[PDB]
Amino acid sequence: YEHTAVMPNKVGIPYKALVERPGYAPVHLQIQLVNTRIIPSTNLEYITCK
Amino acid sequence: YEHTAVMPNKVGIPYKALVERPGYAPVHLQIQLVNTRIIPSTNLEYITCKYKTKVPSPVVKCCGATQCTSKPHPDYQCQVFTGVYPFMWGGAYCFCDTENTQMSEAYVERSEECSIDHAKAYKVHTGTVQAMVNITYGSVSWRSADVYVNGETPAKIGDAKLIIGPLSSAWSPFDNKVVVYGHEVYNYDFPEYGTGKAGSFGDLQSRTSTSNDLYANTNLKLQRPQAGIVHTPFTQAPSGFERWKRDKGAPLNDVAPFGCSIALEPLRAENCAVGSIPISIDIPDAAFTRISETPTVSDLECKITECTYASDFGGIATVAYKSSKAGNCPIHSPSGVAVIKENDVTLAESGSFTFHFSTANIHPAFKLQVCTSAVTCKGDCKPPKDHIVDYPAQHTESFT
Repeated sequence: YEHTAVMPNKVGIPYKALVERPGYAPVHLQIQLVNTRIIPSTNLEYITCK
Repeated sequence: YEHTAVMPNKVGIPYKALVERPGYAPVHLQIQLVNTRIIPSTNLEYITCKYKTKVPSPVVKCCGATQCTSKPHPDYQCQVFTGVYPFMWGGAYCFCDTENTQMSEAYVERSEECSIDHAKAYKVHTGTVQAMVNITYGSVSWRSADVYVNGETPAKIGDAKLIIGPLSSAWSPFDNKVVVYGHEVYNYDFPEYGTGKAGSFGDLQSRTSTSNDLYANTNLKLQRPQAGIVHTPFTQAPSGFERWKRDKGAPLNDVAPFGCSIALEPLRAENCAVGSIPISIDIPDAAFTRISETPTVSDLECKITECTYASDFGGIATVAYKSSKAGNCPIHSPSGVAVIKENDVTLAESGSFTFHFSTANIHPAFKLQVCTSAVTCKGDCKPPKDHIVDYPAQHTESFT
């Protein structure tokens, strides 16, 4: 029942998929990607200022 | 109504057949062959074990020879020796220098471990297989009785008389020749009593533990003690019981075919799931319900709702029960396609009650006999995802 699901990247809205496990009662999802904060890999190269 | 039934040999799962006696209400079975312990015919041929060169203390004649004799001890190796000067606590003690004679003698004897830690050979014949068959029968709901396989033995334990086998699957997982060790059983071509080459298995070969006589081909060869000192060089192969514990073969409860387990107990080979057993029962007629007392269920309808194409009882199906009276109704699929968890279903006046089952064909077109009312529960099933746990309830694979 490991519910794979392709899923649109969009933040503020749930994605209420449905678990179709053969044998027991299905269960809904409610997957709301409340945030997509990224944090790339970076390097402080130099501060500048006046 | 003596319900003959061919029946697959497989241990841990009921076989809920249905008694179709013409005239009275049918009754379900629940035949679970909880065990298939075998206990072939055998013979204790010889215990073996590792020797112990329990040396008798050598003679030392100081000036002249001491001829040895071949005493009847097992593998009584004895060899006279001269040319010693035996240092014993005061330097030497025998005042001669070549006439100093030393007679070494050593025989083989069962270890103390031979009584307890010992391999054990057997000539193994076929014997007669057994089972603690539970039937939670009908409305009887219980009997857990030990039975046989030979096809005329009843066992009137409970109320039902039941005749089993003979099974068609005569594979004794034991070979003809077997060695046995504590619990690990080896279907080994042990050489024989009386012959075993030294170092090889059965260098010591005692009939039993008590048996003072034995066969000890250990290649025990005494050598002369060194440089005029008292001791007994015994040059000998460490036992073929020493090896056979760390250069052995694997156990039959780890290499057998067709699904068996083993015990150093009556020498059974439990739970050997193979083939079928022609089983036949004589039910007590008192346990029957007459036909005019169970509800007639016809004008019904059956349909799957979520069929699981699987082993565990994942298949389900509502049934639009259309009864006449209200009560119980034993159920079964006379086709072996579908195996059902429920033997019996309770009924109000023409309600509906789902049951559980399991199948192997994508389109399960199996009849369902709801207490003398047949119905096709046609439909379609879904494969599962999660297959790593013990053995199935389906056991009905065929062309699909």
